[PDB]
Amino acid sequence: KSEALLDIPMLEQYLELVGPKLITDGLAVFEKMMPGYVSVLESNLTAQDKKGIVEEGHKIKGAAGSVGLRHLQQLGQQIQSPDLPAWEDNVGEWIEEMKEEWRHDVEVLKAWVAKAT
Ligand SMILES: [Zn+2]
Repeated sequence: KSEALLDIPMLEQYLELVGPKLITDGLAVFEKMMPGYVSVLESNLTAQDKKGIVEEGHKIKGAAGSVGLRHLQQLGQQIQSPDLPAWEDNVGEWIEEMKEEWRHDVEVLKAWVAKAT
């Protein structure tokens, strides 16, 4: 769903204040960097490197939010929050979930910008 995976209001504002090119430009940079980010999370997880997990989750949180991918930003926030009581149990699922869905979320943003312009 659009309203659920994307930050629609922020996106519509950017279309007006900046235009779609810088969005599609960011998207393209996001898409090429994600593979290495997920890998790093995956590796920090298996090595039981908490600080490492939290560092990469923050990085992805920042990157996703800049392009309006609200849902991925929300996952990165959880991954970077070890004060959450269920962090220990759930961090593995959040990372896997991110792994399986990031490309899909990117395809939804792309369709939206294409329709929105
Ligand atoms: Zn998800």
